[PDB]
Amino acid sequence: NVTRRTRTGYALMQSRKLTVTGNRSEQDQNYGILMNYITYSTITGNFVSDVQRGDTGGDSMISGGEGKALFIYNSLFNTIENNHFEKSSLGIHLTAGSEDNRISGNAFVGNQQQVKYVASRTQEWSVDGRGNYWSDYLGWDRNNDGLGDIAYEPNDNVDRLLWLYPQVRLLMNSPSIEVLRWVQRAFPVIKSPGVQDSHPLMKLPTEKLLTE
Amino acid sequence: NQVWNIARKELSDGLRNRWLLAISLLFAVLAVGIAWLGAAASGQLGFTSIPATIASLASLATFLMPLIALLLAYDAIVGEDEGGTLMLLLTYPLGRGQILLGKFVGHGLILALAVLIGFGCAALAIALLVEGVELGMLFWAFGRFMISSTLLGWVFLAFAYVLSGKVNEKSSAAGLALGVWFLFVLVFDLVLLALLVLSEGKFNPELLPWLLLLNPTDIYRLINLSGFEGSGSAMGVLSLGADLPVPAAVLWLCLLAWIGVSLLLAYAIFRRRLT
Amino acid sequence: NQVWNIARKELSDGLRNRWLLAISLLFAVLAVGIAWLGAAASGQLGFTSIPATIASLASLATFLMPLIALLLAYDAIVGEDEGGTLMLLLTYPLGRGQILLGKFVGHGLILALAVLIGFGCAALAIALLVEGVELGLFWAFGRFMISSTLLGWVFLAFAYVLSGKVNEKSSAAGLALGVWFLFVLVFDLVLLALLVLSEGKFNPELLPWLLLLNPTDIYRLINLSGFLPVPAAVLWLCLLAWIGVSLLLAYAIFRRRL
Repeated sequence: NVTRRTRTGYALMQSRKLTVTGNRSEQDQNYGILMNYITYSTITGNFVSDVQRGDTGGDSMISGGEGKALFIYNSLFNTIENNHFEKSSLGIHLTAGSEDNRISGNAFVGNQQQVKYVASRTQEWSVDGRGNYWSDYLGWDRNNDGLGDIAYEPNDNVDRLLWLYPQVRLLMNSPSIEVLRWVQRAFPVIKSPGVQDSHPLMKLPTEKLLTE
Repeated sequence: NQVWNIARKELSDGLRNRWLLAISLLFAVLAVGIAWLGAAASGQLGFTSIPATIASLASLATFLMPLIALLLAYDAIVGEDEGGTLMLLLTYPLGRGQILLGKFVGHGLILALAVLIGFGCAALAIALLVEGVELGMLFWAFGRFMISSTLLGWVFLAFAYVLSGKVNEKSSAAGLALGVWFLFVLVFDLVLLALLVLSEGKFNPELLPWLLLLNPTDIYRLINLSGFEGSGSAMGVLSLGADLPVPAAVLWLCLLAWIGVSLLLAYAIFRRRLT
Repeated sequence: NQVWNIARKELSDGLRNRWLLAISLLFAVLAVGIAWLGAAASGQLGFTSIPATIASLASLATFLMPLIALLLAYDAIVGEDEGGTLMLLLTYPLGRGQILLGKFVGHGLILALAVLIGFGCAALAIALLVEGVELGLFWAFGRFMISSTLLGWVFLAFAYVLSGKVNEKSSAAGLALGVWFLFVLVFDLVLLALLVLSEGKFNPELLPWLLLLNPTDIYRLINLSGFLPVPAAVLWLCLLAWIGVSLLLAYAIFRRRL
């Protein structure tokens, strides 16, 4: 499917055992993939780009209206994998309870904030040693194919810096900043937004479905 | 003994040289930057959680302080010989080892007073301007950090004296000092870790935790991270030996033992120096 | 000109001294360490892939090569003045400028020869020891040679700048760490904090240019192009301009040494 210039690309509401493989959402608005209580599903292949916010006229929706590539909600059991979420105002918004969901092989590029996990439980989005491309991921692929050594613990602030100022990655690859980060991933600073991909990805998957 | 006279002239050199200002100013910039300007790697600009600062600052110190000590002390012996004032000094009723210990105590007091001054601007900088820190934990943590940093400064001073006694010219002394600096930080860690990972899959599991004593840079890191500090989860390298080299005074004794053997080595080399 | 005489003088000084066996072997031990023992974190093994051993090699190069430069040219000027030999040399028909230029050329050839011998030994080790993964290394390691050599030269020129003002060799080292400290720690940390202070208002169009103001950032950009607003040619020209202005300032300060 192809949804362009909408106000919600895909509203997958209150359902079961569906397949949303191979779809494609273009410059939508306020939402890319809204999933409520969507269980036992095989979400794959989707592509969400530039989900603009609610900005028309002289107004600002303070602390609201932020676009979302994937609004995943209450959906305990899915098989989300091989999806490309790009140029959004947020991705993989995860509220309610979504434990036992299998997330892997996705691609999150150029997001203002890649994840907004809120639950007080720990959930690893890496099934069988496969994480997500995680553009914000800062460095470290020393083994040739070891997908990654640092687990992608999301920080909202660094995501904002790495999008507005894209050169900051260079600034944060200096050995001094590197050892500072080595000490900030050992003695926790900023309480752990729980999500943590033990095996993030350095290669960019979903290259087949970029432009088709 | 007459040792205090030589230490006094070294301290006087410290004031007449921008060294005492330079070491303390830059070291205090280090300390203050890690607390306010530091932690910005995660985007949280300013906070002074005592466990973090005394660990990141600890690693930046385990790099900076050995280099500073080596730069101070590499030319203590060779520099005098090239200057032409060494032959005059030996004519005085001073033992070769006596002047060596005098120079050691002088440079050590230079760096100790320097770190005390530099963190003294830092220690007030946190306490007065931070919001609600338990001053006691801050005090004992920075106390262990001050004493560990000055002890590492002393051990690298002693290394500088041994290499200077071995060497013949100032530039070659600086080269050997740089080699000794690079070796401990970047190579004694890397080669040792590589050692476990491949030389030792099951070759000899039991030996690797203890060998980290040989390197003072590792001992220093373990002392300053492990501590009484809460949430004491150690990442790679330290975690082997973070759990148990059986210490709480053993590491301190080992660091002092390194300084001791190095001072004896310097006395031995400097005794046979001439011709 | 005739600065070549001074250049060979410090070339002989480097060979007679133990730098060449401690600067080239310095790179030799680490480069083989980063190339075979540098993935030891999870699986000790070798030559994972050229751009992998290049990234860590450049990261440690930023930390250490500037420091080598500052430890090679702090005593360069002030040291002769303490030895009392500088004035006799200034009697000769050379002048203030040619002395500094000759010492700079000699020390730069020292660093360049060290880089060539050591990283070349590492490259031939990569070729022989490891499988024929790739050999057209040349672009990566050759660009590493050029970039590391130019970084060494620019920090060498900074060392000449600081030395020509200090009057006691011991104090020269104190202002040598400062220059090393500012570019390694102060610049990145302060820049990052300033970006954090200005939430969204820093005007990101002028951040890449502020990165130019640090030779370490320029050197790390250079060895990060394996496959940016700032052209590669401009990314070289800016480091060259750093060298030029540093040498100009060193000559300016040296003229009024006494």
